Amino acid sequence: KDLLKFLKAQTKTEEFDAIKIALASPDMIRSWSFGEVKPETINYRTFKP
Amino acid sequence: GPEEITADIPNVGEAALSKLDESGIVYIGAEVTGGDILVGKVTPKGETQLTPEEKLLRAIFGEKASDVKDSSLRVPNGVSGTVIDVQVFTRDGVEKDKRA
Amino acid sequence: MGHIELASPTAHIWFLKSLPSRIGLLLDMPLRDIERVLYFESYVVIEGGMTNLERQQILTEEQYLDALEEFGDEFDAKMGAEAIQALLKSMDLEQECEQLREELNETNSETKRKKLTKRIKLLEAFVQSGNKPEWMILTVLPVLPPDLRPLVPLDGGRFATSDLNDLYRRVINRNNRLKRLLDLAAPDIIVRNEKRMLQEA
Amino acid sequence: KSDDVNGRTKMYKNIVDGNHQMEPGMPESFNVLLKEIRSLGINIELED
Amino acid sequence: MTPQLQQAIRLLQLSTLELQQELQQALESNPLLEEELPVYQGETTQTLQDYLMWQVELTPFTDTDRAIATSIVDAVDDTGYLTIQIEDIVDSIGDDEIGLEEVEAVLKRIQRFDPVGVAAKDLRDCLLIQLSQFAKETPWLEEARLIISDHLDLLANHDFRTLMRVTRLKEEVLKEAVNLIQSLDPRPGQSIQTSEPEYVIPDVLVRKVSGRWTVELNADSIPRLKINQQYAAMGNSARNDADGQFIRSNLQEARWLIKSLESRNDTLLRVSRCIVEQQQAFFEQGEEYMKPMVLADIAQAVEMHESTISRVTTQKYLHSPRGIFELKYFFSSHVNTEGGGEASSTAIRALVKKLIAAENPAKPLSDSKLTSMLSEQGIMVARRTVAKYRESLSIPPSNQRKQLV
DNA sequence: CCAGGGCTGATCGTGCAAAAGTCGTGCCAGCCGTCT
DNA sequence: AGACGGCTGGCACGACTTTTGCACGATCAGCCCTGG
Repeated sequence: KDLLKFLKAQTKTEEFDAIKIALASPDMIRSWSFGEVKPETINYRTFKP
Repeated sequence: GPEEITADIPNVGEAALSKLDESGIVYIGAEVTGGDILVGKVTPKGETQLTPEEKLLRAIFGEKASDVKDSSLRVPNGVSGTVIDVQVFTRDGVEKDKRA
Repeated sequence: MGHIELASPTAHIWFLKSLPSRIGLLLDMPLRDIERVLYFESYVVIEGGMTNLERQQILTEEQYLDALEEFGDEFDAKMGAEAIQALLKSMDLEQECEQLREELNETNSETKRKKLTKRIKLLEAFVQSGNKPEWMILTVLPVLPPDLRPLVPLDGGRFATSDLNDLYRRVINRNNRLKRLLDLAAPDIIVRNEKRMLQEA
Repeated sequence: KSDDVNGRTKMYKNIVDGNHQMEPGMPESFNVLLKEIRSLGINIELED
Repeated sequence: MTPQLQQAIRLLQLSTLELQQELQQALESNPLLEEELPVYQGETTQTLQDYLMWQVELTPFTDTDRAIATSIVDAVDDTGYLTIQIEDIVDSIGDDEIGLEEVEAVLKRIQRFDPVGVAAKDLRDCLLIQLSQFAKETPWLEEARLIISDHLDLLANHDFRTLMRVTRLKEEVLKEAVNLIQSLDPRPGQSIQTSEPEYVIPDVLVRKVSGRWTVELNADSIPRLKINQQYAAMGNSARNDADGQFIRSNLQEARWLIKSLESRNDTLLRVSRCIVEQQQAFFEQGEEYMKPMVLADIAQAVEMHESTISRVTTQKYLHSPRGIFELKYFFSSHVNTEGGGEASSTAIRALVKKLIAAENPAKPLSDSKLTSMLSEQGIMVARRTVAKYRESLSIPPSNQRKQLV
């Protein structure tokens, strides 16, 4: 890539302009998530989840 | 591996090690101002391969070769004082009593 | 973030447990009956067309037991968290709003003036908000990012992750056991107790 | 001063360079609160 | 000796972590119950990556130079060296335009940052960068520069005589100039955090009250699997009889698993007593005073077989005030001693350790001399055994260990 | 109606011979200090 | 400066020990059927 706009893409601060609140639909919950969760957190041998 | 005190930590000249003894602690009566080395402790790191590139610096500069870190006491920020007495404990079955 | 299926349409705790009975205002059901249905000790009816029974009447275990042979299999009843879901999904907003408005306009009295207009206002505010009533329950449960919940190293290799991840692993193992038991066609009492424990967790 | 990791860094850079300019950015605690509220059955988003 | 026994056997041969893994893993299949805010404090350590990033901001570069630099510092490692290559960064930036000297220009300024000589290029440009730094009033800067430039291969042999006639130097004066290079103290990236966390393998415990230490297992480690009394009673009143068969099966397997587990615990404790009964010597005195033990001797002690104990003692740990040790560590071979007795290998190993540590460091002792010394003490061992025990203790050389007298 | 015989679910025993790893130690090759 | 002898390390003979899968099938008391 250009490696110029990529380094500036982390500054995702443009404006606020509004605020509201609604109920969480079962279809919008999967859009926020990137995967489905085993009860284990991290092992002790190699210290990796 | 285990960690032992030998008072031979790299990355520091003989200026800070002048107050240390042959075991790692400083002599009683010596003044300490700010961050000074009081107990010389090292932490061994994992072994390495042949790596002639690193073996160059390993054989040139002695026995360092990234084997020990600089995990000394490193007292907090500036404090001026003196040492009055020390204390050292060791579990049974260890013959590391160099100055105990 | 993440998401958990929970293998069951569990309900939310902020609703039906605050000062106003939000689940009770839509279903016109007292708080005692609603709390008794969620713990598998009520076994409320869902819908009956030919059976001589009301739509949202209260039932009991022995009543369902000795009435199942009377009306046959026509009486549909659920004792789990899906009962409220079904009772709330099998309900039209405007169809009930029209009846409420007609009752408030035709029948004008002292007791009819109060405890009836509030329901109409709530229904109107819920319809105009665009939200769905069945969404009050959480079929899928999302989780907060793990960076906000560190491992909490107390002394040495202390990675217990207490006060924030114990509930998470408990709910995860409960859901896993519930799914495992449902995959093997476990008896009804055992799976009902497991679903009740998962709801409590 | 507390939040806005990029904001305080830009403030430090401007004080070192002598520009003396600030930006409002966004407080990190507000994002933490949004992430903690979105974990339940509450939907909140930033519209524009 | 069918399936049930079969599985019960694999239950004790494995470590306790995989045991708890299988236990807990199989505790979800059948109903058998096992039974000051969020952040502790939270602190964001700096580190020699964030510290190299800090400087970038303060310094004045353009928008393009800034990117290059970001990329360069990503390549820096814990040791302190740009990891990849020079042209590699140019090839990874994907833009054919940007010259190879472009990166050099930036990279020529990033390596005079905090620890100077950070992000060196192949453990040698470090010296060049580190040397150019301090003033030219140092005594033999010329000489040392000349050494480092093209004459490191020769310095590698730890040889000094050859450097005179090669590069036209004086008589041994350079040597003092070669000491300047020794004080350079390379790798300024390793000023890193010595935050290596602490490790453990706690399993059984031994504590010395009123003499004759008593062996007892860990209170928390050991897993206790109980049965549910709630689901027990529920089998007699079942309706379809399918339910009843289900519950019967769950019940019988649970009892089986329970007994198996307990059997493991009891066996472990028994094997944890025998050793202590046999090896009180070691816990008191040391490795120098261990008696030899074999599997056959432990099986003969208390109504046991070799095969059975062989599995119990694999990946098992014991904590005593002496230290933390595997049970497999206690068992070792023996050699013939004076008076018909048998001497443990661990005793000879500790003897060799303490003998090499207390030998004259000026002139080292040969394995033949150590063999003769051991024979004089009344041990009666060969030279090969001594060689093997010396080689085993991360000491390949015997005579090559010679320092300045 | 009671005791004798067959049916059947309930309950258990942590051993035993075979294939592979290990060291006690001798055999033999490579390497260096010294006198020839 | 090279042969001689000590030093050192790799390799192998062989006795001992580690370890590993392994034949499944046997047995006792409660329940049911039956003759005196």
